[PDB]
Amino acid sequence: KPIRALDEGDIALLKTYGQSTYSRQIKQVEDDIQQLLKKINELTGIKESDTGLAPPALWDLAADKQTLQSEQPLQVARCTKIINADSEDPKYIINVKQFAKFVVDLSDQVAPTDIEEGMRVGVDRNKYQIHIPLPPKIDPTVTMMQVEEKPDVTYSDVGGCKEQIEKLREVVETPLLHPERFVNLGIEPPKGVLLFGPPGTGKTLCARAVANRTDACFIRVIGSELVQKYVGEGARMVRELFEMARTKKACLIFFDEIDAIGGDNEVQRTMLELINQLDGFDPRGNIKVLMATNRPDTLDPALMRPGRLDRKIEFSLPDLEGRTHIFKIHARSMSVERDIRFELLARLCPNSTGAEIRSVCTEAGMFAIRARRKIATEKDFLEAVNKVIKSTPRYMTYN
Amino acid sequence: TRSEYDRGVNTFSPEGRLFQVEYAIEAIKLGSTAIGIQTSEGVCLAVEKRITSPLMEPSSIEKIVEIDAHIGCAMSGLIADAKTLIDKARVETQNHWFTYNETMTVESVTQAVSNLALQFGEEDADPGAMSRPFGVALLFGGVDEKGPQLFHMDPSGTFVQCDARAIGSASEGAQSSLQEVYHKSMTLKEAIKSSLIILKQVMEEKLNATNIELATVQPGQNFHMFTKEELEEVIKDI
Amino acid sequence: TKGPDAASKLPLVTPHTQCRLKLLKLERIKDYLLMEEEFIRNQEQMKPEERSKVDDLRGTPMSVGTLEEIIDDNHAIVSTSVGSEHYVSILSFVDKDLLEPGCSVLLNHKVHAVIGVLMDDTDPLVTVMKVEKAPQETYADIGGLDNQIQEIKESVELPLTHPEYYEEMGIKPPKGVILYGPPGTGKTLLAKAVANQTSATFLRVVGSELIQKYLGDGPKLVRELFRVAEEHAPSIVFIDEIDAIGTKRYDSNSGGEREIQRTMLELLNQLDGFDSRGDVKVIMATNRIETLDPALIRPGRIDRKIEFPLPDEKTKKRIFQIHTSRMTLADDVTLDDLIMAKDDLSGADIKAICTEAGLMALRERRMKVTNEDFKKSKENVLYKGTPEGLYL
Amino acid sequence: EFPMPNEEARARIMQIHSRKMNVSPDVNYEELARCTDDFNGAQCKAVCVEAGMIALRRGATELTHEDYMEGILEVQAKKKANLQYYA
Amino acid sequence: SYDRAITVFSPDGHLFQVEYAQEAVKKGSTAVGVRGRDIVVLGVEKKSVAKLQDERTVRKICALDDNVCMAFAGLTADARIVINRARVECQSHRLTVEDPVTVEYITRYIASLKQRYTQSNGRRPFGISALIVGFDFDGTPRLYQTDPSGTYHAWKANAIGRGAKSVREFLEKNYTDEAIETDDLTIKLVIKALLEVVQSGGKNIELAVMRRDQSLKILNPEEIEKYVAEIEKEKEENE
Amino acid sequence: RYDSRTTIFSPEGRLYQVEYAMEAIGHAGTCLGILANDGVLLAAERRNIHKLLDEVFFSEKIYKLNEDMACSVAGITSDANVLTNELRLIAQRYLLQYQEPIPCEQLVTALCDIKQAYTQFGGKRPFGVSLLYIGWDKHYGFQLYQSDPSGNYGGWKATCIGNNSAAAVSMLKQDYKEGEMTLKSALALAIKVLNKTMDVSKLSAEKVEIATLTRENGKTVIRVLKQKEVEQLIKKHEEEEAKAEREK
Ligand SMILES: Nc1ncnc2c1ncn2[C@@H]1O[C@H](COP(=O)(O)OP(=O)(O)OP(=O)(O)O)[C@@H](O)[C@H]1O
Ligand SMILES: Nc1ncnc2c1ncn2[C@@H]1O[C@H](COP(=O)(O)OP(=O)(O)O)[C@@H](O)[C@H]1O
Ligand SMILES: [Mg+2]
Repeated sequence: KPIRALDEGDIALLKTYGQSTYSRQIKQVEDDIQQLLKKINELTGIKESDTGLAPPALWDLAADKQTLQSEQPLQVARCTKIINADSEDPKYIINVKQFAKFVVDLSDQVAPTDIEEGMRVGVDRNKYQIHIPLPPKIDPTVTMMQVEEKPDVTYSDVGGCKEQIEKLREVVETPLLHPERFVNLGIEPPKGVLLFGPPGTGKTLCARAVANRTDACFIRVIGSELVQKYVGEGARMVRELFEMARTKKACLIFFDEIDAIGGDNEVQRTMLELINQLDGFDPRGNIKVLMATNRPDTLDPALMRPGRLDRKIEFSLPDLEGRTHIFKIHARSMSVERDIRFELLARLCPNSTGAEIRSVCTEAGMFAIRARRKIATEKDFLEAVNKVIKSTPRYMTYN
Repeated sequence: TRSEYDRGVNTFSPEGRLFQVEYAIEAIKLGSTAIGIQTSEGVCLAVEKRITSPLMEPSSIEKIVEIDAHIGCAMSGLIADAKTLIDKARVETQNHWFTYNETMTVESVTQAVSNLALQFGEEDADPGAMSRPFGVALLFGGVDEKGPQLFHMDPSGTFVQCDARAIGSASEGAQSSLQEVYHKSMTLKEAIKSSLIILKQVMEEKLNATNIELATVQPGQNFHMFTKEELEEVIKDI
Repeated sequence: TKGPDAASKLPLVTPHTQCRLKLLKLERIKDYLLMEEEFIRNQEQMKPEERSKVDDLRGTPMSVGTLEEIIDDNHAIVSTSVGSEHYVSILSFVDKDLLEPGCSVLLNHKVHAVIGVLMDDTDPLVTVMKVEKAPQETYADIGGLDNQIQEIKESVELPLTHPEYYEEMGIKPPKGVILYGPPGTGKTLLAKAVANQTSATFLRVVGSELIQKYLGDGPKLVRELFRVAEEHAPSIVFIDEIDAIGTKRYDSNSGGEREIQRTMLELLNQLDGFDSRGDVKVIMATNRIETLDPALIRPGRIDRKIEFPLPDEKTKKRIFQIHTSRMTLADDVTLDDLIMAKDDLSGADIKAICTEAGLMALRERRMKVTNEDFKKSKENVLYKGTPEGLYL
Repeated sequence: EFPMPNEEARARIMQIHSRKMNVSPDVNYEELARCTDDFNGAQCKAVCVEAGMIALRRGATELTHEDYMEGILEVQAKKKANLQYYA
Repeated sequence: SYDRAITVFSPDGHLFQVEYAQEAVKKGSTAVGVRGRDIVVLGVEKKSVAKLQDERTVRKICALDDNVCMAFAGLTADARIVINRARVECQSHRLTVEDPVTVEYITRYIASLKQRYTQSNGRRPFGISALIVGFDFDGTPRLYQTDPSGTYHAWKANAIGRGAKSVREFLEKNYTDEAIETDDLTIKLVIKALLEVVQSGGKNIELAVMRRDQSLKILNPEEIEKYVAEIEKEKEENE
Repeated sequence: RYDSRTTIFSPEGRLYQVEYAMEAIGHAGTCLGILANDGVLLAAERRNIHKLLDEVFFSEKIYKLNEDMACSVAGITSDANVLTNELRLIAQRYLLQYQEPIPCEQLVTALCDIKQAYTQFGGKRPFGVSLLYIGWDKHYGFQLYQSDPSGNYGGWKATCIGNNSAAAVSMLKQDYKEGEMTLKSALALAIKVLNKTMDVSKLSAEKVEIATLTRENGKTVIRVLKQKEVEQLIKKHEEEEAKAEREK
């Protein structure tokens, strides 16, 4: 049966034949609706942006004219090798962002002492001479460097990592709390430890707990930050943060997600600067560094060499007692019943990380919300662990 | 790289561990909890049914089976592997009753069953036998000339006298509870109450008639599996 | 911050049966549109020093740059769109409190001193990435997926509407949700339905759209998108086809792969940037969930994972009812033989079956689809297992 | 060729890695050396480090050789398996 | 890895080959068996023969002995082999003990055979699941389900093959004590369970019924239409 | 992957080696058989006759198994010979034990059990051979069964296996009038199928192998169509086709 193309007569008949009497009117009205909407959107338009003009009470217009005429604009550049200035070769390599690199002299305003390698130099636009160093002035409350003084989490909050928390206690407390014992045992206090374990194990939380116990401020540094836009002057970032830590009292330096940094030119500058701030800075200081990443090998081989990071604490997935302790800790902040079998939930989620446990508790809360109940039940936790964990076979051949 | 030592039971790890036997051990954690307690008045066995469907006939699920009138069994692991183990246990008990015309002790029962086990790595399997470790843990209880006796059998073939042992998906928690709730002169009735308490505390579902099979062996009576009404009587107290 | 600029959302006409009531409702909407246009035009018609001097001081033209640092109240570090950045001054009339690293400062063409700030800079890409006309699809147009719709409403709607339960229970609202499943299951349709019913700003993103040729343009585009989402709060960001950039992280060698990794690390960082209590949620869809990075789907980043299984028999018949709800079917069409046939029919496959059946009906010079037309259509649209005989 | 430290080479390594700790003459490096069979170099450094660590663990009890003994026991094998099915 | 080895435990203690063989049943065809007070029924979904296949030799329900029947799902050839072995063992057991084989014994034999076929390399597991039905010589209704793993279980009314989960839920929601009061009620139950998945009715359905020791006759294609007509009559009666 | 020895199971449950044994039959010569009211026939294609084959033979594809049994082969030649020898062995063993010609169902089940045993266990490659058994019995008169490398089988009235078997069986089922075909109509249908399924405008009698089984006067006679007979049949079909096309 060959298909027959719809003839013009068939097209005409099929269009009209059986149709609503109102169909023509409906189609016309709908098209007019679209045209009218387009017309409204055309005739509203031109929304005023109203740029950031302050009230006229603050305009010293003459002064702005004078600063426009006088004050020169300086491009921002990254400095490089000093090329042995020593008043005989006052020249430096400066990389003016994407524009280019140049070799430039100083300005009468600046001095050689405050200009070195690596900081932000404000070069002019004609001769490109460095006219003012601009330290990044980072002190970053707009981003990472947690700078939390006394983290809310405590020794009770961390659960399961008892061996881990004990090893951490030793290393970052026994020198910190009892320096005399290490002094009279004839050994330099532990220079640092690399807290390695599968992600989500809670190593960060355990570190913050000991920080709260030590009453020493906890500094957490991310790596992706200085992999992304804020690259380059990261050496000056760590310089200033270590400096303020020296100004600060007993401290606790903690590098998480440092795998990104360890795994490299400006990055290499960052770790040789921290070499200068760890080996060059006396190992007797109270700015103990707490290294922590899942990768135990991606760290640069020159980092864990003796006279530097000295031991390694191996965090592992929490056990049954650990899992039930984490469950109780996370459920304390939830509206649940008092007879929840948290040992049962810990059993039902073997080889489950702490993050998985908090997600299970969150899903239990959502399940309780689903039935519009103000209190989560054990059935909700069972369904939550059925959903999160496991992302007939185990019921018909095993028994 | 543990994978090269993973494959096969005849391979030694650098740490000397039998990884396939360890996996058979861990395969017990996929079986329903079984609890057995040793008392001077006898031994009680309590298990978790884990009923898949209310339509299923409960009598088919055999967590507790009778090897002999004087001995009881509790199981946790693969149903098939157990079935073979239980058949061998019964056959060996009847072999002892034939040759020596005496009731063979539960220690010798678990010895023979372990003899059938731990035979995965052996050349006597040419006519046909297990080339892999048995993946079922055995809880043997009964009364013999040494009074009541309870023995737990390890999939590797290891057996130990246990005053109170719990096997299954919840061996750790139930064992931890039995660690502090067990007492030497504990009576059989309070022992059964304690066992049901632990099972209720550790069960995923609520305690009823169809979630537990209960067995008991005392020097006077023979092997007794608690019927429905006896289960209701023992479960109303808890 | 200014509230959510949602879509237009013209009122829905309920009958849709080409009857008088549809005419009444459509004519009412047209009437209101006419009285709106009359008012806007007539009010356009009816009724008609320092600012000019400050415009003179600004000069002509004025370049647009992004503020990055502020050293003092009269100096800052702006960056032109090219990529170069300068140590420039801030003139007095520039309202200072609006200056915040990441804004869009207005720079003088010569000596690029800051002469103003632009509240709305949104580049054409992020501007078109914002939904203006809500899609006509609705939850009524979705057959089945009751659990999926329920989860998405719990995730991106319940915190938006009355959220007191979330902090009553003490659990955080689910920051971000990802949809996965075989192609054509309803992942994009369920996002259209969300956009139709939303009360927040909806930002549709292709995923592959974020990648840009010029260096630093990708992360800048992602940053601008999420900055708009936050500034447009509450808002919903729908990054469809996340696997376009969500693939497994691997060490990069070429510059382009480095830029791709930079764009995704920026997206991940900015997903971490806002708090879950914030009213900006992300929605991502993909077919190859297994090929995603096991860090974008971390429980601390995207807790929820809504599965979209191939529709079952009752969902299949629901979808068939939905897509045949506008057909003039006969009384003979059973529609049960088709949902019987154990196949991998999806929502897209069912819709195509309906369209093909309509085309068969047209092929017979009839406008009433019959069972035979559906029968031939199912075979026609189904393309491409176990040999017959092995498995009885 | 770098051979495995034999016995006195083991003693020498132990000695060298222990001169910066206030270790008393009460210790006996030769006994530790004859208890360092199969040990190779850096293992002895780990022995010294762990001996100091438990010397702290005993309560900062400086002047001890029993710490060197326990350190010789643990080293890399400090984790104790507690593995079942082994008689 | 740990999947391509029948006698290798996975790190999580799974014999993945056995589970794959078990899952191979789900690719078969639905077969539901229900036992009643005096009847046991075997409902299977019959594949529609296109134009030439002889339905006489596409046997899905087969009788091991005069007192036992079974329906399989998952692999025709393995099914045929296990059927032949099961009838050989039934005859051998009647030779050894002279009394007819109880359903439990033949089910145990089938399970043990499949088990011994899944305990060594070079022996692929029997990728079928069997629904053993029949009456013991004392006259009791027993139904058994055998798994490719080599285990067996007692079910009052179970379903195997594809869509077996849906039929399982149907039976859970519809198996009542009064639903098996009469043979016709059990037939209605099993037909409804089948139509839950095979909605066409009429054809694509094969039933075998066993009353008390009559040498079961499979419902021939003259009253299956009559029984489905009665089912439809009741279906319009209550609605 | 899971494409190792046949005693393996894919996670989805497929027996990939068995599947490859299935799909391998598509490389074999096309053979078909049709059930008529008062006779059965086997039509097979001689895919390999180059120039210098002796044709010292009774039939290559068709193999007679018993005074009531005949079958056509499609697969590897070695497995073909082994399976045919086993077929003769089991048929004669049944004849010796029971003093009665073996039923088609029983013999087919025996061979299929052997084939399943060759894929059930042992680490042995399954027989990559598909068969088409033709025979008669008092139990069901004339029967046609199509075997399978997996060890399955089915009772058919019209079936084609080999290359282009799908199209051949599709058109055959489109053009089969069950219960109303004699031997002549079945022969014409088989010739038309071989014409439409083989890669020749005018197929020759040499490339065609036809054997007919017919029960008459108490005994069943299995005869292969002689060269003159098959030539007459194909010429009758080509003049029928010429009449059909000139009428159109
Ligand atoms: N549950 C459903 N009910 C009704 N229609 C549906 C359903 N699921 C899918 N469809 C139909 O399928 C069409 C395509 O679906 P959609 O765009 O949501 O696919 P998708 O899963 O996002 O696919 P992809 O990931 O391959 O791009 C929709 O236009 C809709 O008509
Ligand atoms: N031992 C523990 N006790 C309590 N909470 C834990 C523990 N381990 C992990 N968590 C939970 O994990 C979450 C954060 O994990 P995090 O410390 O970032 O993992 P990582 O080990 O990668 O640093 C917190 O919400 C915390 O409550
Ligand atoms: Mg899509």
